[PDB]
Amino acid sequence: LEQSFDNSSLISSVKELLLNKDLIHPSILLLTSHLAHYKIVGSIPRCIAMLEVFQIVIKDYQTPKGTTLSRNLTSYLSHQIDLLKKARPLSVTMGNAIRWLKQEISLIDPSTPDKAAKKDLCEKIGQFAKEKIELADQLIIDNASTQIEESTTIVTYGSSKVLTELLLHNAISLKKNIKVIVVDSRPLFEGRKMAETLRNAGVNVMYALITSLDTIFNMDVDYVFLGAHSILSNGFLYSRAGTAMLAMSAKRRNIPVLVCCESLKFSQRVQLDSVTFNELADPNDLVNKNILDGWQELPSLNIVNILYDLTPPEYIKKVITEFGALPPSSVPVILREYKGSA
Amino acid sequence: MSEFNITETYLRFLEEDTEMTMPIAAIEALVTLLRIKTPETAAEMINTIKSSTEELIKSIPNSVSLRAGCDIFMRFVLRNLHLYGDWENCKQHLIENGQLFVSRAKKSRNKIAEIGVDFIADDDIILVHGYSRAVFSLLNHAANKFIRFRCVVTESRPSKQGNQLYTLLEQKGIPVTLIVDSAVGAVIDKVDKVFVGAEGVAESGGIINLVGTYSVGVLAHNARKPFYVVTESHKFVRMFPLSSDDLPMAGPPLDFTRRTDDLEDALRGPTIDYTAQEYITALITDLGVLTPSAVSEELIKMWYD
Repeated sequence: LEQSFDNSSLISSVKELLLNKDLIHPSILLLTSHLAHYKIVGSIPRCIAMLEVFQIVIKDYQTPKGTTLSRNLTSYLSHQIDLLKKARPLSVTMGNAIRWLKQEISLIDPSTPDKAAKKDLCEKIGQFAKEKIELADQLIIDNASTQIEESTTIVTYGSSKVLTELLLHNAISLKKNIKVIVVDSRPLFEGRKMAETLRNAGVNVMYALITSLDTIFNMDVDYVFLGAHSILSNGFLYSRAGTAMLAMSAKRRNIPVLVCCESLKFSQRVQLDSVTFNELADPNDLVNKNILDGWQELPSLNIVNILYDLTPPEYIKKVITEFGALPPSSVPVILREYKGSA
Repeated sequence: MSEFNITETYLRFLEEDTEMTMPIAAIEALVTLLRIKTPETAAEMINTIKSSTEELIKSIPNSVSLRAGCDIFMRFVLRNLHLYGDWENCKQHLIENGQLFVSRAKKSRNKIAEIGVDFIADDDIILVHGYSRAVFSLLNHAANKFIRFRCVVTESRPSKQGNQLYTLLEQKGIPVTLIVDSAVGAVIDKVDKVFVGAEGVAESGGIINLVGTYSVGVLAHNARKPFYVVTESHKFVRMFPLSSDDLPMAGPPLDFTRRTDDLEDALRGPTIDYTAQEYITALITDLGVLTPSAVSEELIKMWYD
């Protein structure tokens, strides 16, 4: 109660909406129970999953009697959004996809016989997942592969989103020597998902933990890469928690820090303090007769966890996006010149 | 009958060996002063040695190692003047103590190595600055220990000393390069440990040796690489500056005069800088490894009264 941060209402832990007011798609109930119960995702996996379940929910139209397709679908899809809003708070890859999707719903005209609706929404959202995600990531690979010399190391963090393919490309498709160090954190052990895939493909993975973060950097080490959840308007990064400690340790021990991001993921909003806009994530996960049971019913005890916190832009040497490399203080110029306009 | 002042005793044996340095040469000259000139009275002995120390400082002022030797000699004759032998034995007792420095301080340099070899660990790229021969006395025993390392030697403009190390431990058989002195900031991100050698230690821990050890120190701090300094125990001096500017050479470090026709223009700024106690992190003497607040206490206790 001294800082009162545990009563931050940016997430609501209410569950079990039983209301049959709308036709909630059973696939989207599978998607929400797949997100919120056992988190299998990063950010662009959530974006591709949300996008290819909205694919199915527009393919299964079921239009009402007197309402045109241009006058129902945004409210229907917003009530589809509300279940994910209950499940897990949204990324910017959520938001900059759904507002684009609503803008593309808006420019349809009341003459579609609900047969070309597929041909201008399914194909167009496939062009979105092609353009603003996948070939953009292909440009990320082809832009960041020239900035890695042979026989070096890489320290990623957590589950990567795009640069798993970068490490696989520079490991196998370009055959230059590389020694990836993957480090992750309690409780979402999502660096192991990178470690299984990278070592299954046959690259020198050396897993670690973030508590032992000192002894990684005392080896021969350079080129810390970082997956991003969003990049703010100032230059502050925003990603899975525990990123910023190895960011400040990496800048402290004068070895460079990079962020592989794409122009879909830049955000309009602004913050500079870490615990301001943030997600509380289910404090029963930090236990696994257990070690302790019942932080409740014991007065004066609490268990907190944080998913998201900010590296200051002094630490990131280079944000790379599909247009090119850039200093992190110069992200509003791609907020204004390229995001949305491309 | 010599007079021990300038070159009738002192500068002769500097040509005997180019391994002995300036302060222990000063110690040897000052002990051989009263080893012979001892006119059976405690009064004029101290007047003679104080006059000799001040004229020897008057000979070469800009070589502050000389001041360190000529003042620890005064500490030697003060503590050996203590124990109060009524001067009856001390005419023999002090002179039979006497040559214990040239039997002691001459063999201090391998005693440096016997405690400083266990700093340079396996595969450490090392940065040294200037011909500080105690650093090479450590590095010689390090390479004789058969431990694996690499060395990088800076320039020593304008005092030429950086060219000597590359013709010193190359022939010992160590992989070594010679960086230029301005290129420190582009390489000190890669250098594991950096050694220097002092020509003096102030009352807080300071490096009063050469042109730019403050520059390599502040590069070491903003690379967060450990900044060690190898010295020995005849290098303590009372001179405790407060700026980055010491006693002058002949004028200020910022000249603005006019070159007349073709006179020399390189040595126009300073030549002996100063390092604060923050930038050094451990110094090596005969007294063990020594944190700079410990060298401050060690130079604060034997100089008060």
